Amino acid sequence: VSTLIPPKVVSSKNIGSAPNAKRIANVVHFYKSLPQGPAPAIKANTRLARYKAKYFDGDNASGKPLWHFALGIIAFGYSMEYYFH
Amino acid sequence: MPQLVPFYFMNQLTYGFLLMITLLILFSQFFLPMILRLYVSRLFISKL
Repeated sequence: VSTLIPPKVVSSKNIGSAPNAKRIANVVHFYKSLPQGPAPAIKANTRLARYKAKYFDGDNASGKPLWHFALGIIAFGYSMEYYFH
Repeated sequence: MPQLVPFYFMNQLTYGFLLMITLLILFSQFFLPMILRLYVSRLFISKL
């Protein structure tokens, strides 16, 4: 007898599976995606964007800024020692 | 000890408690939520 009409009806496979949710996510995310992100920090300029760039970038974490930062406070109180003495 | 007996106890202490209130607000509204951006961003990346 005469075949039923379901095989030629589709209209809820688009909620029917899980990658639909991911699809509607990644059509927004990827379509308006940039090839590369914006920045790993770069502001501190006054001849100190260089200080941050050399020391406090993702390029390295090394003891050089620590030494520098320590020395600033040492220079304050060391001069003040002779202001107190 | 002169470092425990100035006459400036309340003066110092005023500037001290001011630093605490400043930092509390500073963390709470600014710096803690920028770490929470890392958390939430990771969970969105987890979803994708």
